[PDB]
Amino acid sequence: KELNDLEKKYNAHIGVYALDTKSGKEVKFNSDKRFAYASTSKAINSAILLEQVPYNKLNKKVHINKDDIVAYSPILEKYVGKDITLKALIEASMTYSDNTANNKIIKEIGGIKKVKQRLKELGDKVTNPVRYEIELNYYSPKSKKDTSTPAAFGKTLNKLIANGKLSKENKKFLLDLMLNNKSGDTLIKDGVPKDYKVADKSGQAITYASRNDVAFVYPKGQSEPIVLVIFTNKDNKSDKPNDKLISETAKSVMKEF
Repeated sequence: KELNDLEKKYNAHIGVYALDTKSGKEVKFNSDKRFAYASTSKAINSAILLEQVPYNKLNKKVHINKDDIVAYSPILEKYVGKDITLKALIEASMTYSDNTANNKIIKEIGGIKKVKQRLKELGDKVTNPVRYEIELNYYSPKSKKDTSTPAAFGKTLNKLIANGKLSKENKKFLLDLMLNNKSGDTLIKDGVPKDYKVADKSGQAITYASRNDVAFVYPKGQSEPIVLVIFTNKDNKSDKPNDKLISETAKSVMKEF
């Protein structure tokens, strides 16, 4: 199905970047247009931390206090005045989209500044982390804060995870969380053939029906993943998104591989 047609149909804006890491083939569609990445950035903060902490050291503990807590922290809110391992922080951020877990992960890396530094080293000059959760969700089409483009984001994911510096164990670990997340079943996972394995992290900003999914898709009989970034938004601040957009975009895109 044409991507223009899905835009028309859903009255939405679609940004896609897909890369078959076996061949290098790319599918692009508004791949240089900026979009709020929302929670799909949990995948990137989680990988950046895993580049600096070996799997056997994930049992290291960090103290959580009252000041750490931000809205929507299903797991971390039970940890006030307690310590958690780095392993459980990543589990909480990835499976439950715990916002306190993500912020603490950022602090462990060293703060946004350091996250930004790492993106520049990978050659990503586009992804622009500015705020922590939850303010990073207050997207404004007139501001570059906390946005990236489908292209810049997907290249970064490729470089961090599909072909980066993680150990095999840290890679399995992060990918298992993405494979088992149920929050992304109506998204890319809903659109690909049943043959395909899907490791994703979804996201949703507060404004402009900003609705996203990023994934490592493994087609039947292929061990190298296809990296797939799908960002979408609408013209109005109070618009509600339709997950089917993403299911339908994934389905179309998969047709080229």
